Amino acid sequence: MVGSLNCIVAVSQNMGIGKNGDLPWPPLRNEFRYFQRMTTTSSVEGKQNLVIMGKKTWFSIPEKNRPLKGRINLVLSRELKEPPQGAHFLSRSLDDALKLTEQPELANKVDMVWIVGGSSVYKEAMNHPGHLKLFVTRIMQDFESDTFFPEIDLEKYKLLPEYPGVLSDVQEEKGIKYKFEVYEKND
Ligand SMILES: NC(=O)c1ccc[n+]([C@@H]2O[C@H](COP(=O)([O-])OP(=O)(O)OC[C@H]3O[C@@H](n4cnc5c(N)ncnc54)[C@H](OP(=O)(O)O)[C@@H]3O)[C@@H](O)[C@H]2O)c1
Ligand SMILES: CCc1nc(N)nc(N)c1OCCCCOc1ccccc1CCc1nnn[nH]1
Ligand SMILES: [Cl-]
Ligand SMILES: [Cl-]
Ligand SMILES: [Cl-]
Repeated sequence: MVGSLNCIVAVSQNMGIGKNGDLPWPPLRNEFRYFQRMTTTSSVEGKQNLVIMGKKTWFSIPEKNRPLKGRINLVLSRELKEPPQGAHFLSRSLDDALKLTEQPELANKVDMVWIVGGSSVYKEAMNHPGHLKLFVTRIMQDFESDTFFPEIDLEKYKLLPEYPGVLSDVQEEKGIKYKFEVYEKND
């Protein structure tokens, strides 16, 4: 069937993830490469991963890069009547999106599911019962932000010391240090 359920996010020390429709920090090439590799790579031959994102996250991607290449793209919105141009799936909630992954059109095409933001998308996922992993890049600086990542409940999640294919040491680009973290729960 469909593979694992995952969130991926990059978060500043003040829990910020975005600012004026953009990232709060200047672009970090390798953080982007990690995001792309993690969400694109599929363990199952012939299948692609599904990325689920909110409407504002969709429109924050430059038009030339939509939809996200090599992945099935799904947008969450209650106001849009049809998937925006370049997208082919649109759901009213994360719960609806996950139910959509068991219909034939998605079931045998989708491996892993990756929630890629923004704030209210993460929130619905981290309430969702069941097996969930959070791939969290800790950007070790404050940045002025206007949208935030919900705090992790450490009574539900375990922080894994290492995760396969993920370096656990401090990264640094453009004067900005950060670390890749992986949390897991199984409600
Ligand atoms: N650092 C990171 O990892 C990261 C990741 C993603 C985005 N960002 C940045 O954060 C900002 C975009 O994120 P955002 O939080 O402001 O907006 P967003 O979550 O991407 O989009 C918000 C809209 O999407 C719909 N939506 C969101 N969650 C939903 C849910 N659970 N169920 C149904 N619909 C849902 C709603 O659309 P309707 O009003 O039409 O119903 C909502 O108004 C940008 O600045 C972006 O650059 C950062
Ligand atoms: C890399 C940031 C990030 N990192 C982690 N770990 N998780 C996330 N969910 C995450 O956000 C992804 C946001 C949706 C994909 O955004 C794309 C895709 C292609 C081109 C430009 C953008 C706009 C953001 C941007 N990235 N670099 N410059 N601009
Ligand atoms: Cl990408
Ligand atoms: Cl692949
Ligand atoms: Cl946290």
